[PDB]
Amino acid sequence: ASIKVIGVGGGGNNAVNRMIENEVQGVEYIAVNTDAQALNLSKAEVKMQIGAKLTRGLGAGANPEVGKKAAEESKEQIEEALKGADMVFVTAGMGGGTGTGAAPVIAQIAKDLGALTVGVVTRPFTFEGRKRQLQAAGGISAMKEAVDTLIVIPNDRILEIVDKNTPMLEAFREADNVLRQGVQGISDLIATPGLINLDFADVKTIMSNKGSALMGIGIATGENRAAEAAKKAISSPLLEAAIDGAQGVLMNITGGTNLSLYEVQEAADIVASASDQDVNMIFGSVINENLKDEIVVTVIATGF
Amino acid sequence: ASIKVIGVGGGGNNAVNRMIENEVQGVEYIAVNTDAQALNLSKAEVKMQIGAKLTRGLGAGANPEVGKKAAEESKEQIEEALKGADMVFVTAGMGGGTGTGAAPVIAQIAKDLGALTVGVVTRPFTFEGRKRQLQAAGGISAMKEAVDTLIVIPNDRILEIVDKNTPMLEAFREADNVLRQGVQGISDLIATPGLINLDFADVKTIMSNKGSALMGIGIATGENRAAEAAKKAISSPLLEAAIDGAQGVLMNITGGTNLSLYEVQEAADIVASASDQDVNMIFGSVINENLKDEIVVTVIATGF
Repeated sequence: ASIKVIGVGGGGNNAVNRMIENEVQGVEYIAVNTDAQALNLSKAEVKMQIGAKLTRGLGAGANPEVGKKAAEESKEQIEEALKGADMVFVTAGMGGGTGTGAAPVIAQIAKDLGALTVGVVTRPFTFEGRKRQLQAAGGISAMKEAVDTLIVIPNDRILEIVDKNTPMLEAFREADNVLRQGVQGISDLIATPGLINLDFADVKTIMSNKGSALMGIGIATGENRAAEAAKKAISSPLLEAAIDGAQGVLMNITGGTNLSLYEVQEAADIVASASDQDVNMIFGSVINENLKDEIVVTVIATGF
Repeated sequence: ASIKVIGVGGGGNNAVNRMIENEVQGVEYIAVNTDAQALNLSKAEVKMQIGAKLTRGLGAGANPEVGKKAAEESKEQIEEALKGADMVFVTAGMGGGTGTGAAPVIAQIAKDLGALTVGVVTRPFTFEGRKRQLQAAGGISAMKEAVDTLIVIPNDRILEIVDKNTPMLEAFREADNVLRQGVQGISDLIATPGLINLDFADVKTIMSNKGSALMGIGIATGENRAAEAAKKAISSPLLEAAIDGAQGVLMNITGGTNLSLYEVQEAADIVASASDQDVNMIFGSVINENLKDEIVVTVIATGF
């Protein structure tokens, strides 16, 4: 499949950088921004400055209507960058001017090109202030109408996972990495050979015109790791609701070379038992040799 | 010498990235910003978020007084990052909130630590608008009082050099690269073995408490290249004034392996003839093997 990951605005650009840094296979990267400096820091080969006439490379401020207009200014160039894609991941931090306003435009473009369009976006941390929070909710509504499936990750839940003395800059970097795992959790199953892959059509049945979706991540080491990562994924603080409310579930279990098929099934089993009995569930597994005795379960719940 | 290059705000962060990309030797990189996304895109090992309480990682807006206050919030951490430096290059695009306001604070910190403090900053392009232009001039005055030498590069002059159809995003990337060449033109002579190096004390005599400075860059290929690069450097559109107004001049001539000592002298000679008869002039040369038949002359004129 031709898969494109388009990172919109600061947060989205960082997610794309995290993916490049982690050598995610089988995807093309596009970095999009109204801020030319941010964009020139991007490791992506395709760097798309949007709303050059409107913003002059200076960014959108915090106004999402400016981000929207900048994307509208650059419709034709966004179209050209996305032509040929079978699947487009639109990734963004919601709350600011560019992500919140430009991401929904770009998602709708991807859709109008016939791509399976998956949004993977964050709600901002509470410490970013109340206006960012409200703007984000508006962007999330707008995104919902423009994508096939929209994964929303609340950044405040990251803080319930990480060390309480995690500095602000590292908290932001953790959110980039969650966005990365939301994209890569799906993509790797279609596009990276591992232990169990999925056909694009399986993923599509789960994501196509489904609306709201959630993500849980579970990490565990050593004995009982498969059961524990699974139980941790399905109870992840990242989950805004329980996965039994979902029409579809996708599970990715990623491990090192000691990951076994019976471990994958036992994770799958736990996830299936947690899901609706009439869920459509699919799952796969890939190997990352940097992992030793710890595995990672990522669960995407679609169609709430 | 312990040399630190501290890039402040978007433009400054990009300059530091350009240096890292070009494997500049013998310097430590610090990336500084109020915008946590930009900063997390930086390739520098030391990433310093300033004004975390004041700005929440959201940036300074376009208000330089916010950049100033953010730096003031983080004085202690800026001090800790700069301790031990013999020379500090503070690099920034002037015009916006963070560079314009934070850079002068950081320069004065470097000075109060005993560093030879060289500012290398740009005036913004006219297309960035009139307010950015005015703010920039204010920042440049503020910087002048805080550094030993302040190199100012007008971005609009880049446009007189590059192709008229150069896209906006690439114009910005060209300004980053000019800032890079202003830093690296000095640093390489002290810190990278080549054909003729300078002692730190020579450079210091030229830069210390000198105030305003200018830069010219000349590039030429093949026959007569040394004479031509030199004549092009001394007549560079980047120069806001003629170099004969300077108390000091530094020349760096960089070439591939066919660069000769007699070529270096003949460049030096041209630059000396263009300078005041009572200039203090110093010069050096280094080799970059990616250069074939083209050489690069960079001239820094100090003490106007």
